[PDB]
Parts: sequence; C-alpha cells; structure tokens
Amino acid sequence: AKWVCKICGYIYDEDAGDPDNGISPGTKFEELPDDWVCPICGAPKSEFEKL
Ligand SMILES: [Fe+3]
Repeated sequence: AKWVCKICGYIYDEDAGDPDNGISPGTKFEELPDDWVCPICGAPKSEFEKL
C-alpha cells in the first residue's frame, strides 16, 4: 500500500520503505516506529492517509 503525506504530497510506498531513515522495503505503514515522520516535511504519522 501507499500512503500520502497530506502536508507535502510525499508518498510512503510500503514496497520501497524508507531505507535512508531505517525503514527497509516492505515495511507496512502501521509497522513504522511511532517516532517516524515524513522524510520530506517532518509530519507525524497522523498526517498520512492511505490511498
Ligand atoms: Fe510530508
């Protein structure tokens, strides 16, 4: 699944993860650490919406 940051338009793609920020590919959005934030704009997880 892909989730969009409602603040800046960054798409968290679970297939891609966010390796530069310690998230390996295939990591589900719900599995992201609670302290994970949008790597672009810094938005907390609350600000993402599943597509
Ligand atoms: Fe963002």
